[PDB]
Amino acid sequence: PVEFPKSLRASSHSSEGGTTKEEDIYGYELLYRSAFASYIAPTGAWNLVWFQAADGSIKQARWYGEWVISTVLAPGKALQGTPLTALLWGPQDTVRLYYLSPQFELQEWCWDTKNGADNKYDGALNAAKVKVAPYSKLGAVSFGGANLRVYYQGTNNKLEEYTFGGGQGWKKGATLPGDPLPGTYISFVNRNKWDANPPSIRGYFQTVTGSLAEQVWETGGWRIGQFVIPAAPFLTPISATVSPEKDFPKIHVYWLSVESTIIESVNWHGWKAPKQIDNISVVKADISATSFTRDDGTVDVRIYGTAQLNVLFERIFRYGVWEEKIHSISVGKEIPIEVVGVAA
Amino acid sequence: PVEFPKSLRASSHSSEGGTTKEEDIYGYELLYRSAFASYIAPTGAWNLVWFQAADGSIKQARWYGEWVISTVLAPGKALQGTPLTALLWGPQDTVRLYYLSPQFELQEWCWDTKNGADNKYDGALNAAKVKVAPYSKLGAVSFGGANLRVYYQGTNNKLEEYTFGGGQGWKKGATLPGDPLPGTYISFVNRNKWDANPPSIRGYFQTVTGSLAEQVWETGGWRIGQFVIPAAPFLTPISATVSPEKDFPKIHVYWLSVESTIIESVNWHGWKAPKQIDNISVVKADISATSFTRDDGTVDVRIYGTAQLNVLFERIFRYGVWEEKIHSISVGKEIPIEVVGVAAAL
Ligand SMILES: OC[C@H]1O[C@@H](O)[C@@H](O)[C@@H](O)[C@@H]1O
Ligand SMILES: OC[C@H]1O[C@@H](O)[C@@H](O)[C@@H](O)[C@@H]1O
Ligand SMILES: OC[C@H]1O[C@@H](O)[C@@H](O)[C@@H](O)[C@@H]1O
Ligand SMILES: OC[C@H]1O[C@H](O)[C@@H](O)[C@@H](O)[C@@H]1O
Repeated sequence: PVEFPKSLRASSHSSEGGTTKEEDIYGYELLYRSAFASYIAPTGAWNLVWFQAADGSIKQARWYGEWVISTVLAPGKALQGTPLTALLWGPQDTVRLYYLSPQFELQEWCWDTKNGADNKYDGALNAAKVKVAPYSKLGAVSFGGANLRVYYQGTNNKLEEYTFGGGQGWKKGATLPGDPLPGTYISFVNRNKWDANPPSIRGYFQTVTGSLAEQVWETGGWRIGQFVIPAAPFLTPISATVSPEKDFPKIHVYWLSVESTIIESVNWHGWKAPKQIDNISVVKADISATSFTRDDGTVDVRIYGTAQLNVLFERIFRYGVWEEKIHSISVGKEIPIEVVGVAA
Repeated sequence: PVEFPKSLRASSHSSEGGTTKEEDIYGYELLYRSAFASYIAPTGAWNLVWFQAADGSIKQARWYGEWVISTVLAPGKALQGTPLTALLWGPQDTVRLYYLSPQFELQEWCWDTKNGADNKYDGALNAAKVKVAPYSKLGAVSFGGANLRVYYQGTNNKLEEYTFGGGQGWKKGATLPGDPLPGTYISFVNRNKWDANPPSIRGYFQTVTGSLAEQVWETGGWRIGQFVIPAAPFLTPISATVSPEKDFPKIHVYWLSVESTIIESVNWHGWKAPKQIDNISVVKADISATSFTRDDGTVDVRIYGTAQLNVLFERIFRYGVWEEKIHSISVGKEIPIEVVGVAAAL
């Protein structure tokens, strides 16, 4: 078998006190510790998840009644270990996926379905040849329709913005405040609706001290916000999502605990205390959260990431509860392996 | 600060029972979880370590009284996250480093220094265009001088061999026995001297069951050996090294425990029970062991790898003891970060 810390739970079928003996899955055609991006339709009708296969291609898992896997970027196009982040607007007929080339330049993939078209193509951002820190992660928001903002870590470790819209093409945007940890995970959200202008932007990142911090764009420029987590694991995955609840933006910020369990902080008329959503240890690797507002007014959340041993999980918050059923989305060949909990 | 499990020690200066509050170093120009290859000279005089920088270049740390860092392969030559493995013979003037291209093909870097030469150049393996499983690790041995063997994981997850020597050029070699875990770490050693022929080859890997297993080559062919570890962490780093102690090959096999401490098992007139070499948790990432035999017949070991938070460590076994001082080798810009031991999620 493989050994796992006895005090930690490897799956939803682990013993209550930790792992004793169980079977878990290794999906070996998923890049180990793959990046993830995601977007659920604002109606909840379908879901998009993007990930990196073992061969370095970028693939898509689309849920529409069932999950269907496809390839969106051929092998050779993306850095092995690229970050990923996605945009969806129109309300839901225009998709952009951002990633890094093997030369650490911002790249863009475009998928347009307006009027029943199906165009998939390289975006104009590639022309700017924006070289980023090689360990940079990526975030992005959209507003007013096709006004786009891409966030990354520049070569001096500051967070940086690139902008698109208003007929200007891609241009360098703001340099953001704060002192970001080199290689920090980053996640940016727009608290206002996709077609509204101005946006209300928040970004989440880890600082050089290990704390988690918040970027705010609200009225007159970028500032550091009130969200402060004094201590978090080194290079902890971070992903945030926002959707309105009772006509007010509900931000969910997720990161990993020292046990690699998922911690959630909610902003909705103030920040609520961080809370562990479940006690199952995921692989310490990128996660991706998305959300929508049901027609009954409640906010659903989905989180994607890597579960033991190497599988794409889906965690579901629906009707006010995290479902005990944690799904797994197969992306290729798999082997089952026995796992035993071992003490120090 | 950053949070670290309170029950684990992050460094030599951690409290006796785990981490309380301390400062540790983030070397952010070392690729996080870099691969490592290494070779100490058979005389013990100097050391070579290879690693991947954050920008994807392959760099070299050379010790000869002091550590000196140089760049051997520019960005673009190697896959981001490439495995690495090295050969040294001549007895000690001919170096090879194996890595993967960004298209998952075997590549070879050569460094020849015989007769005072100083030549770095691409090897002929590149032209063979050998596609491997994208998560393949790499091992290699040399014998009879320049008879070379490169070990990798093929697309069907079997371990595979490529051969060089006898004027034949690079050719496909054996398919090895056993059922390897996809992406397993691998480490191959030659128990016989660099100029001897035949070799006595051992390889260490993780199987589909999670156990650790051993490849054996002797005259007659390949077989699965008697070294068996029934359970190990999933995708545990593995590195082995061999050198003669009192004229008999002493194999040291290293892997990580669930606490990410280094476990050692020695073969020398039989296998000895696995034993933790120290209780400091390294980053769960590639390690690299090397060894040499002193004039008195005793065997020194060096282990390289990633220590918290992201630093290149050197652990030293010298004159029969692991030295308490665990060294760090700076490879670029660094920031110190406070680390606090935490017992629960919140
Ligand atoms: O129509 C294609 C264009 O769409 C815009 O929204 C941006 O994504 C451009 O970079 C892209 O070239
Ligand atoms: O002389 C150069 C040659 O050296 C041999 O040992 C091998 O490494 C070859 O691949 C290389 O081309
Ligand atoms: O002769 C075969 C045996 O040789 C010894 O050196 C060890 O490596 C054993 O594990 C192996 O099975
Ligand atoms: O207006 C800025 C303010 O907006 C929201 O309330 C949250 O994102 C806060 O953390 C932030 O300080």
